[PDB]
Amino acid sequence: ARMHARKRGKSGSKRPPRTAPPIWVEYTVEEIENLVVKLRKEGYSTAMIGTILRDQYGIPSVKLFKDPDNPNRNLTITRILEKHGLAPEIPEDLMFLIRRAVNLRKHLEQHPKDLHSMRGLQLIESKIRRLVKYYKRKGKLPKNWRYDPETAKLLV
Amino acid sequence: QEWKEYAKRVLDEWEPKTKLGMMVKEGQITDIHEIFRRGYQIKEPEIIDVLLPEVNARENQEVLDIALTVRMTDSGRRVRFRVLAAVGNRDGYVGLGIGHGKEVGIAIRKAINYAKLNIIEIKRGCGSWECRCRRPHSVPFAVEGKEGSVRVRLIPGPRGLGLVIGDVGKKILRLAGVQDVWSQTFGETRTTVNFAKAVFNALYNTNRVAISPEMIERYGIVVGRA
Amino acid sequence: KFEIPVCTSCGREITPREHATHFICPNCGEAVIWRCESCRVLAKPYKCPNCGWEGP
Amino acid sequence: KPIIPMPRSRFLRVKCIDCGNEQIVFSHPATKVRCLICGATLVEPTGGKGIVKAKILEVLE
Amino acid sequence: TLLDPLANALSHITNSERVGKREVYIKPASKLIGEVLRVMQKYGYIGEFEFIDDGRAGVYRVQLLGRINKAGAIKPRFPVKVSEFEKWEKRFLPAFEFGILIVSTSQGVMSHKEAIEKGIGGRLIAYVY
Amino acid sequence: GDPKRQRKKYETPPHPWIKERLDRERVLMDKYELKNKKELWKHETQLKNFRRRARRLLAARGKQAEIEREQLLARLKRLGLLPEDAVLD
Amino acid sequence: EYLVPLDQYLAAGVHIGTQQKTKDMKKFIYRVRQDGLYVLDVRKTDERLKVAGKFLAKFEPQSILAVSVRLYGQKPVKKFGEVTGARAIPGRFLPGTMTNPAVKNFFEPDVLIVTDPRADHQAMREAVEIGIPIVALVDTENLLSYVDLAIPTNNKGRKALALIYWILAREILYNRGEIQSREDFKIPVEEFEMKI
RNA sequence: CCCGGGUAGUCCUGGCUGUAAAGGAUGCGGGCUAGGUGUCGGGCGAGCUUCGAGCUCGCCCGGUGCCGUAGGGAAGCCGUUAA
RNA sequence: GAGUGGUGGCCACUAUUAUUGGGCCUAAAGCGGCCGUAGCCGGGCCCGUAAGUCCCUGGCGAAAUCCCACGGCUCAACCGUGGG
Ligand SMILES: [Zn+2]
Ligand SMILES: [Zn+2]
Ligand SMILES: [Zn+2]
Ligand SMILES: [Zn+2]
Repeated sequence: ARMHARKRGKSGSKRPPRTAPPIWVEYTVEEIENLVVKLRKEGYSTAMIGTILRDQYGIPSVKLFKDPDNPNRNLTITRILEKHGLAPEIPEDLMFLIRRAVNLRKHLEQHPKDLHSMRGLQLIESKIRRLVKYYKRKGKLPKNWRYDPETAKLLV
Repeated sequence: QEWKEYAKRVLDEWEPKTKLGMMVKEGQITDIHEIFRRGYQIKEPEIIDVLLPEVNARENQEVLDIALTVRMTDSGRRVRFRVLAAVGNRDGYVGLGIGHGKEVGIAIRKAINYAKLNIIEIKRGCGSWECRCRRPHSVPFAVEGKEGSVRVRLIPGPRGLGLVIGDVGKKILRLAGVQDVWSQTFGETRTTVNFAKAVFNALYNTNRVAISPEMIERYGIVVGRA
Repeated sequence: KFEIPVCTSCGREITPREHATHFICPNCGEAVIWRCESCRVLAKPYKCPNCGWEGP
Repeated sequence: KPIIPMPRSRFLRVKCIDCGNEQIVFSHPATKVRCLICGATLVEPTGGKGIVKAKILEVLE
Repeated sequence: TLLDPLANALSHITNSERVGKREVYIKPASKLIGEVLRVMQKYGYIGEFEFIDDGRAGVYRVQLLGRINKAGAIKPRFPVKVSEFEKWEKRFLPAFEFGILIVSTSQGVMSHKEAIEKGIGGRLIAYVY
Repeated sequence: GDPKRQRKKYETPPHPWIKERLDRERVLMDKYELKNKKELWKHETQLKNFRRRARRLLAARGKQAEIEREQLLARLKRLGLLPEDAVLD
Repeated sequence: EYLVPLDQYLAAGVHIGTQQKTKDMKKFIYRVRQDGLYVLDVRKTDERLKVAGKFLAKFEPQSILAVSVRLYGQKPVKKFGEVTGARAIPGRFLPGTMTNPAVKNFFEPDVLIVTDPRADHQAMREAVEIGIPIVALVDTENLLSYVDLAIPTNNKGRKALALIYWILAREILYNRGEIQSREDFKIPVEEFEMKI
């Protein structure tokens, strides 16, 4: 079920079982890498880059292509971005959660009586703390990193 | 051969009314094992009299419970007798029944008739760790049976061990032919009707357990008569 | 030792006093199909070992 | 229910009306698909399957 | 959330057997489940089974022969020595050598009878009968 | 702890008044001319100890188990309760 | 489409079911019309009619029983019984007929036929208790529970019931051999139909 | 208890109190176990349409009711929204 | 039966302490509801270590007590010699 609402929505993606890219893919690995870097320069997130590639360029997914520089792993948008030195400084989902938490706090400062929005903010902050703990364990950010409502504005 | 001649007399001066009765009378059925597992209905005690004539013996007939029940009327109290009884041969075949009457004798008669109608067939053997023999002195394996609130689990026991169960279950198993067993009962055992029916269901459930061909040899499984 | 009927659909044994049934196959006429109480209630299809014809 | 879930959306090989370019596009787009040459709209996103405004040559698996 | 796929599989097998299903599907697939199914097939409690790839952990298709009375995982996975099998047999089985206690040992998973024959112990991971 | 206390070698019936047991024991006492019920209970306890030993040894594996099985059979044969060709069954 | 022409089947309206449906009848369902009504399969109906006729030919006629409480099904059952020699009980089925030996009309058939399970719930329960095979004329809304031989048909229409029973009687007679060929059947279909 | 008046309160701003038959008298996450029939949201296919974000039928997902099979329960009853 | 009764205490009875192995709609029992710290429980595959786990093998865990066979007090209780 959902993390907080405890509902059982099942909408999602159902990809076919595949191990190699489909033949009808027009572009090659290098061309799709260039397209990914071009979209990142345009200023899209990883998810939006993948969606654009799937919709406009007819690329079902970059994960189907084997990584030329590492036979032991498949390609990935984040891996391509870090190869070209454009990966996020901090995780994108955490960034989005922090951004909307800051916006919610700004709204609550003007509307102190919005207790339901306050509860939503509390849930958002719990999710942020969960992500911070996970990334601390995996070493994706400094061990002393802590989420501060005051300091989060600078990150935003 | 008193029971044999009793069966002959019944078969002579009995007029079948049902399909199974006609089968028995004409002779299409000769052994009691044929009337089970076929879906036939047993509604004539003469069938059981002919096929298991020994169930009419007093030693083979057991009256378990006698209770007085009361109905209230503007006049007063209307008393009735409920008799729970069990019959069967001490080899494979046992039956349990309930009867109601204005008199204890009528209740006993009706209960015996219904027990004969409800007679069933069981499986016996030995599946205990401390016996490992190949005789039909106990239940082949552990079984369970519940009626109402009473749950009874019967477990195999070593040869020569008495029936470690309540009096009602002990009498039922003795009539069924089982001689050695261990028991575990939960719920209100003082409810004689429910306790007896739970023991009966546990004995019946021996036929609901899937077994392999070698298990028959291993546990000395015997169906019905031995 | 007498043989004990076995259900045709599930393959389980048939207890002495269950609402089981048996009948000649309605397609060939030589095979005997047994249906146990549970299979009959659940309306589970049976397939004749001889014909291969399937039905309830 | 299904043992192996299978997508109910296909990839469409399509002809652009304005310029005639070949393209391969998704049948359930979350954006507004545009021709890479003339920048003309090809598919309209909606709650589900989009509305195709360009000729459909082929329906790939 | 999902905790023990093996327990899920065994519970599903028992549930579907009680209603007489001829075929079952086990999801997700794991090598422990595969080995347990192999042991069950060896002992004749199930029919043919196969592994299906679906881009995920995988699936198992299993045929039921209407022979299982009850199958279930054992938890916690109690460690057991060679000389400490009678108590577990009494706990989990109706009669001696009636069912099979699936045990994971240092030489793979196998029936408790096979473990006794080989003179080794392990952990009790399931039981079937 | 506590030191050793010499325990009784016979057991008392779980219920002092049961019709079946009372009749059976009365028949046995009248037939064999025993002075008191504790003699009969002592003999019953001897029997029960023998059966318990047999049951424990049946489901036992080991060299000591085999030695105990052989010793039990030999002791029973010497007492004369079993034929020379008897087995643990 | 061998026993009778598909045109005759459609005219009798044996392929018209009911607004409801059932997973048990999913296989027999042909399609659903745009008004929501489900249509059965004439080919499956024909095959099942042949199978039922062959199966019933093996039983001694006086041991076959037919039951129908529906007014539009009473007459076809009576005609089928009086033709094949099988016993027929149109209208109410007095409880205890099969289970109570003290009933005046006590009888223990070897095979039972029900025009409709839901209507003949009492007869089906008695048959289940007695332990004999059951053949049921099942519609789309019916349940195949406790049914040993199902005939997919419109068990409510007068014409459909009359045609089904006529075909069944002809099939039983042909299989039993009382008639050399199907063409030897002289009784008209119209008699099976109920008067209006 | 019925009738005529009536203060606190019921209302707004800032705080405290943390109590209810706050009861689905049923804690929460996961897998499995016949069906039928209404209604809400979304999606898909088909037929109408006054072309309406309109109407009718079927299917998938998620909610919300009723009846009900195996099974459960002392029973009342629960039964894929399990007890 | 040379014992047999009365009173207090412990165990079984008691699945009325429930790991084996109890219950929480209406009988005692689900926090009024949520988020979260420690703890407990944790998706699939590949490789490495042997901490846990299993097997084998040395040094131990006194004697008496406990079980078995034999021998000595008449058998026994009791002791002695071997095995556990
Ligand atoms: Zn034995
Ligand atoms: Zn069956
Ligand atoms: Zn056949
Ligand atoms: Zn273009």
